[PDB]
Amino acid sequence: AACPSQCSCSGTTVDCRSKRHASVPAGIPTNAQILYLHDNQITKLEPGVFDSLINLKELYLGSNQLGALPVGVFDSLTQLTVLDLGTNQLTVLPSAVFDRLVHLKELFMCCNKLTELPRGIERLTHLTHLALDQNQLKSIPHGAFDRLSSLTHAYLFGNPWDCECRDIMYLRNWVADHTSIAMRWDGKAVNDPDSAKCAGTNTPVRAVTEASTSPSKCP
Ligand SMILES: CC(=O)N[C@@H]1[C@@H](O)[C@H](O[C@@H]2O[C@H](CO)[C@H](O)[C@H](O)[C@H]2O[C@@H]2O[C@@H](C)[C@@H](O)[C@@H](O)[C@@H]2O)[C@@H](CO)O[C@@H]1O
Repeated sequence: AACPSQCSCSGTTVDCRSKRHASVPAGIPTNAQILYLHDNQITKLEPGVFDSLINLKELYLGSNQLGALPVGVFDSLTQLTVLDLGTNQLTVLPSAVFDRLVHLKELFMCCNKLTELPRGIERLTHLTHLALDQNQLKSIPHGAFDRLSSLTHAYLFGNPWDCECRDIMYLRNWVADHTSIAMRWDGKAVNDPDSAKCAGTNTPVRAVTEASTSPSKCP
């Protein structure tokens, strides 16, 4: 199998994990279906880097040093079912970055510096797994999970949820109403609807009473 240096390839799998890559390898085989780039030292993605990988189904970019995604970086990846961006340095994502990714089933974004739910995620109707843990989220916009009707795993822990602000009630009610899909991480997925906790009080978000919140406490 054609294969870049410091990767191992078999079939349509290109495995470049844990090989000290400082950049995405050149010449990634265009027939690739699974691409492991996780646990490297990749500090950026060049615009258009994945444009040729039209058959790609799974892309793992976790545990790198990414601070941004190029506009349209995943647009060619219409067959993509798994995307892992966890453990990077992402702050804000391009608004349209998920617009062509309706086939996506698993989207992992823990352990970044996200302060809002990225735009577009609410339209990814096929998601079964969505990981937002250990970011800087304070709330979830009203209705944002309403069409994610296939979800089985939602990771929301490790965020400083602002339980004083009335905007938290959407998430409060959502967690309360979907207890079976709220997951914590004990080195594995463990169902725990108390795992999303209020900033400061470290009380469960789902237990928050409407009356304890206020629409005047929403910076
Ligand atoms: C290629 C691959 O499978 N990578 C996985 C990676 O996604 C895992 O990260 C965990 O993902 C889940 C969602 O499925 C939760 O978001 C976990 O919090 C997350 O783990 C976090 O990152 C890892 C690297 C550790 O630091 C962990 O302690 C954090 O909570 C990891 C889990 O080990 O396996 C992979 O590398």
